[PDB]
Amino acid sequence: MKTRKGIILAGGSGTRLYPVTMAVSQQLLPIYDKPMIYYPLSTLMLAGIRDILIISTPQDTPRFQQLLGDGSQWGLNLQYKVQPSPDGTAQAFIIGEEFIGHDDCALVLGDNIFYGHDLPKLMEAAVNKESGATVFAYHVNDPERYGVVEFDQAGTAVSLEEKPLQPKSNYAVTGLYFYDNSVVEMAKNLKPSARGELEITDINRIYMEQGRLSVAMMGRGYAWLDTGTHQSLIEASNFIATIEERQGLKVSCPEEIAFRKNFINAQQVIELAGPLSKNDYGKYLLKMV
Amino acid sequence: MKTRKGIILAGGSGTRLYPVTMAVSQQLLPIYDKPMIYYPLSTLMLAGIRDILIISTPQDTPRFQQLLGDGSQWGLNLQYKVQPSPDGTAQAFIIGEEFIGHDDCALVLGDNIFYGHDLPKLMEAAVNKESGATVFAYHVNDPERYGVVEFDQAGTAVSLEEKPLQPKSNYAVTGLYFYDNSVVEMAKNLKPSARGELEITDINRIYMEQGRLSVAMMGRGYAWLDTGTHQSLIEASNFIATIEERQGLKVSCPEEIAFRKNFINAQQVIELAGPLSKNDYGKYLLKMV
Amino acid sequence: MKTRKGIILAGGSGTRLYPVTMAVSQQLLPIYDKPMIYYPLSTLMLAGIRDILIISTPQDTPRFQQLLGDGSQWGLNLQYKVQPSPDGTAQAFIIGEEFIGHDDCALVLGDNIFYGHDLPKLMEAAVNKESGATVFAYHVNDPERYGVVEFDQAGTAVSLEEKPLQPKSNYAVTGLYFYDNSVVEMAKNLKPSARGELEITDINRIYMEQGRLSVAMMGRGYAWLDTGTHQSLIEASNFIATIEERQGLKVSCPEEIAFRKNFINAQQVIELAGPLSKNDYGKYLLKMV
Amino acid sequence: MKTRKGIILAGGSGTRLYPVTMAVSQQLLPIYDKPMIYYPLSTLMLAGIRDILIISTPQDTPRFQQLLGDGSQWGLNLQYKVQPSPDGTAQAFIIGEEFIGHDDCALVLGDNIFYGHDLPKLMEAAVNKESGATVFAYHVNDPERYGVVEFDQAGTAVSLEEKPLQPKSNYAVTGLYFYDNSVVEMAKNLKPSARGELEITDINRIYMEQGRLSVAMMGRGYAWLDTGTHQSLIEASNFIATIEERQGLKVSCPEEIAFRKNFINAQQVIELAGPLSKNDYGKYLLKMV
Ligand SMILES: Cc1cn([C@H]2C[C@H](O)[C@@H](COP(=O)(O)OP(=O)(O)OP(=O)(O)O)O2)c(=O)[nH]c1=O
Ligand SMILES: Cc1cn([C@H]2C[C@H](O)[C@@H](COP(=O)(O)OP(=O)(O)OP(=O)(O)O)O2)c(=O)[nH]c1=O
Ligand SMILES: Cc1cn([C@H]2C[C@H](O)[C@@H](COP(=O)(O)OP(=O)(O)OP(=O)(O)O)O2)c(=O)[nH]c1=O
Ligand SMILES: Cc1cn([C@H]2C[C@H](O)[C@@H](COP(=O)(O)OP(=O)(O)OP(=O)(O)O)O2)c(=O)[nH]c1=O
Ligand SMILES: Cc1cn([C@H]2C[C@H](O)[C@@H](COP(=O)(O)OP(=O)(O)OP(=O)(O)O)O2)c(=O)[nH]c1=O
Ligand SMILES: Cc1cn([C@H]2C[C@H](O)[C@@H](COP(=O)(O)OP(=O)(O)OP(=O)(O)O)O2)c(=O)[nH]c1=O
Ligand SMILES: Cc1cn([C@H]2C[C@H](O)[C@@H](COP(=O)(O)OP(=O)(O)OP(=O)(O)O)O2)c(=O)[nH]c1=O
Ligand SMILES: Cc1cn([C@H]2C[C@H](O)[C@@H](COP(=O)(O)OP(=O)(O)OP(=O)(O)O)O2)c(=O)[nH]c1=O
Repeated sequence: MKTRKGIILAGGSGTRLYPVTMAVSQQLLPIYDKPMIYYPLSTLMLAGIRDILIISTPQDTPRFQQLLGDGSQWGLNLQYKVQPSPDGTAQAFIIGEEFIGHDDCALVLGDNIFYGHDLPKLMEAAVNKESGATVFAYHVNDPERYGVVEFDQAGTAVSLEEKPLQPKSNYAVTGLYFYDNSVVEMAKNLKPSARGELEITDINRIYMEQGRLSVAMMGRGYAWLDTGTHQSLIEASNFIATIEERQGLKVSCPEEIAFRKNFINAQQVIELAGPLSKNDYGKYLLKMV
Repeated sequence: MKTRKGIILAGGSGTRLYPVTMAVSQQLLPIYDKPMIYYPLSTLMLAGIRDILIISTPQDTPRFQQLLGDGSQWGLNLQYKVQPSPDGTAQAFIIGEEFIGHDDCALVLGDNIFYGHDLPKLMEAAVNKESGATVFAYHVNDPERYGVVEFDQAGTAVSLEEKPLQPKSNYAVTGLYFYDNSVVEMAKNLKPSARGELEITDINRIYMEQGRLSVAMMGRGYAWLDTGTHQSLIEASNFIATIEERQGLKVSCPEEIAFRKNFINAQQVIELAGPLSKNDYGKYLLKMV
Repeated sequence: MKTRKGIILAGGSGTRLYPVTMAVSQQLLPIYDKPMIYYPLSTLMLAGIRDILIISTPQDTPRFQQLLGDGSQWGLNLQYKVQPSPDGTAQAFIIGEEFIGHDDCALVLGDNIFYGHDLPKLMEAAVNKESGATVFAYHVNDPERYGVVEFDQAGTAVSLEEKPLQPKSNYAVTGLYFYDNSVVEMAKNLKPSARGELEITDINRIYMEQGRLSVAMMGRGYAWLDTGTHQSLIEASNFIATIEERQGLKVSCPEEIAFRKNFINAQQVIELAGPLSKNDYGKYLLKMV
Repeated sequence: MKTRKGIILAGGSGTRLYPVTMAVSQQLLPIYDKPMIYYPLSTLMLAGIRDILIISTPQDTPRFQQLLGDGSQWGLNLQYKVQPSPDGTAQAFIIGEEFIGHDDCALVLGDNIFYGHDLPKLMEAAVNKESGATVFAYHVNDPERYGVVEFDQAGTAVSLEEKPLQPKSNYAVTGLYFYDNSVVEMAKNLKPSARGELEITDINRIYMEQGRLSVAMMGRGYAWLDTGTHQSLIEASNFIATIEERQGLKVSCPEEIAFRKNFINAQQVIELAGPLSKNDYGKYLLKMV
């Protein structure tokens, strides 16, 4: 079963970014030339995933709904569900249980930006996996802040620890995950962690203890950025800016990926571009077709 | 009469930043570690202006309201009014006619960021002017995009042109203006320009024609940035970031300015800083007191 | 024959960066934490090319020499030759005629920075080509500034134009080229272009006309930057900085690449890293081993 | 006696920037669009100082000499003297003793960038002081790395400590200093510090113990940047870039300051611009006149 459903966890508190995130959701913040949520959404789209459930806070869910709509304009089927309280990323599978049904589902954090040659290829391997789960390991400078994966001599993943005091490696689990349908039952039975939250890491550990976790390496050639701090938020923006300025191509443009993957055709693009042709984004879409 | 009233024009369509401004108000977009509106707000605070009316769109006006409230926490008196449609910047004085009354009133654009040694001294001079109006002239690289002020050989402001195809100089009129009570009567009788908008420049031309306009020069030693383009918004953030990182001091932090100007006491600061201590912002205010 | 020889063209007038290039060679300018030449040098190292000739101006050639020496510390064999005057990039093969001999030879511009997942795999394919030549096509925002490659409806490279007034496409030819021995004979018989310079593009057109040119596409997933302008040089540095900061890994560090490719052992690394431990650079290599 | 002599200490080791500073002096590195040394030189020029002694290493002194010449082109009188070994900034007065004679002299570190409205004014006060010394205090985030100044209740400087473990404040002494002629005798008798170097800080302490030190406050409105680390070097570049891009005015352009201060007239500017008009710097100079 190809993973055809996905979830974007665009809620949270964003205390690290106050007061910036006091009146503006972290996932609505701009990462250079477009709202942050366009990045994780693009990643799902590039995986061939069109049916997406967007989860956010009670106050912000309607805003992402106003920004994205039902997604038909990009040939997508977007749905929205509120997460009452930020009680853990794993809760996404409890909230989106109905949305998932008996199918497989991907989950990507709303503030995660993925960029790199052959990124679609790497995900497709996970999209096609008949069962189990697929997570990605990425070398970072401060692994303690993330879910760290320990590898043995042969280079095989053996354990996972959420924000360990002493990381057993510098490889963090990224915020993009692909699960089979058994994820829902795991989430429903998960107990609050040591930090009072239902962590996705605990789900990844269950898949691993059952020998069903594939820890796909995401090399240094790829870019995996986070936007939880003032510093990182601006670093990611400069990053994307350098790339787009040089290439004359936008990174993660929903309209462009929709067109290139045939979710919509040229006429639709032209119709969308027209009313926006007055600005650069519109001109970008027109040049594309 | 010392100017004690100010108006922050925080609306507009903001079509140039599309799509970042599709889900979040431009004046709420972050400039490194704080909402864009904190900057022009700080400018008025530094000018001694505490009674401030915030005008935004019908959709966003309530958002600024939820973010800032009546402003009493910073020893300010904030009021809010909606601008049905972006009919023009000069329309701010018609909308705020009741708020202004018979008093003098300053106007600052919600996306204007001012910074430089003696800035307070600069505004102070314009704030104490008995009558007339005061605008500032800043040397910019792209004059065509703003109100341009031409000078005669003696170096005296002789004319003002809104977005001239052939700028008569590289000095633009910034978005910080100090007017006397007569400004209300002018805006009320203003006729829409060729572009169907009530131009603030027209107001300024009227003051000039009446020999009541002081065009204060704002030297290159000062920094004046607006966020018209994605590229400019990110440079604005890098600018503020380098400064703050280096000095270990924040730029345009309302809580700090309210405190250093004795608008509020150390106890009020500690209370407002409590929820914001998850990051440097709140810890900063704590150390400040 | 596996391409084992490479030439790094590190000269030129560099008049566009004036005055930064008035006292220091452009290829010695820093890109965040290391000299610009370390990047193209790393590209050749990653392509398996260890015998490298560095061509620069009569003034700078000796400077690269003092910086890198014979390159044996990185398990390389570096040679140096002077380019009297910047008569053209294709002149590299006349100057390096003795160095090349009867072998194949790669050419990379001293100011070219390549980065991306599978980059080594990309070059590997061109390095193992029996005969012919291999260049790469990259989508850029300003094609007019480089050799442009046009494609027919079937998507096949049909022509090459040096700095066309009317680019036939947005794909530029990067400064990394893989040629067979016949390149020497071509450059020797090349006549200066309209701008009085021996164009590398002419060489490439000759390979195309002989049906021996492979135009490999270099996707948007890859990053290709040159330092033609002050603005580009700084974006290049921010790009590398964000990446290194995030991964806790360095981009194009010769010592590291020489080590991971077994060009040198851990003992050689420790020795070269000793003097460089006053900053992250040397400490990095230490932790690496 | 108006301070009419100055010294630029453009030597040092720059170990923190290896290998960037292995073949390129730190003061030759680019700070966006021009070599680092243009900044401290500009500061001296803005102080009305034309007779300047440039001190550097034995290998780099001739390079600054090749970049600047005798300075007659900018209406200056530049001299050069080598500092055999980086034995301390205070040694600058031993090396330049002959250059100083019986006159007053300013000293600015070669990697110090000063920017801010009314910066010339602040220096002129020090330039006119009949005797004693003038140093500047600046609020920084990491004072331990600099010479820290302690102030009492009234806000009067009382002590100075070079790189104290526990700074008595967050105010660092900048790298710009103005001394009367007694500085030479102090330097000749200075004993190596606790770190085996003749520190300028010890000279500042002697002036203070004699009640002849003026610690001029340099507020947050000013920008004082250092370029000793990879991070700071790029932060300063982005800073200057944002300013120049917005204003269309260059920060610290020797040719421009020379013209504006009448060291040279328009004809000279035109003659200098002509041969450089092909690049942006030349066009900048032409637009200026
Ligand atoms: C936990 C948790 C996170 N998030 C999503 C939001 C984020 O994009 C992503 C990770 O952000 P996180 O930074 O780990 O949580 P946060 O957004 O509240 O930031 P802070 O720690 O400063 O308070 O996960 C939720 O939507 N719901 C949750 O219950
Ligand atoms: C290995 C290695 C690669 N590179 C750069 C070259 C390429 O542009 C980019 C990616 O090439 P690759 O390394 O092969 O891509 P990767 O994602 O597989 O990296 P890894 O599995 O080792 O984490 O990394 C270096 O600069 N230094 C190195 O030591
Ligand atoms: C016109 C107009 C502008 N603005 C404020 C919004 C901005 O902060 C400030 C800047 O002037 P403008 O730049 O013209 O504001 P804008 O958003 O209309 O420009 P654009 O759509 O091209 O991006 O003026 C209003 O609030 N109301 C108005 O009627
Ligand atoms: C004039 C002039 C100033 N400066 C920098 C030095 C100071 O840090 C900063 C401000 O000092 P001043 O220039 O004298 O202050 P200003 O902003 O009033 O100058 P102006 O009226 O010409 O706009 O400008 C230059 O770099 N080049 C110049 O040609
Ligand atoms: C032409 C020519 C270029 N170059 C190398 C230098 C650069 O790294 C690379 C880039 O191509 P160019 O950009 O044309 O090099 P350039 O320095 O002549 O360009 P400009 O003066 O406008 O800044 O080519 C030479 O070494 N020798 C040459 O004869
Ligand atoms: C195509 C396409 C890719 N991507 C980003 C996603 C990946 O991180 C990165 C590279 O994945 P891929 O695009 O599939 O690798 P590529 O460089 O070969 O693509 P192309 O041949 O079209 O140049 O590009 C977009 O954001 N938008 C797009 O329209
Ligand atoms: C000490 C000392 C510094 N310097 C000048 C060079 C610098 O611009 C300035 C301060 O730089 P410093 O950073 O304090 O010394 P440095 O340039 O050797 O850098 P590092 O500590 O990483 O080795 O003083 C000298 O020229 N001679 C000296 O004897
Ligand atoms: C004080 C104070 C100033 N400012 C900004 C406003 C001005 O653009 C800039 C400089 O105004 P001024 O503060 O008066 O300039 P200054 O160099 O004298 O600062 P100080 O003596 O306090 O160190 O600082 C703030 O943002 N917050 C503050 O709390």
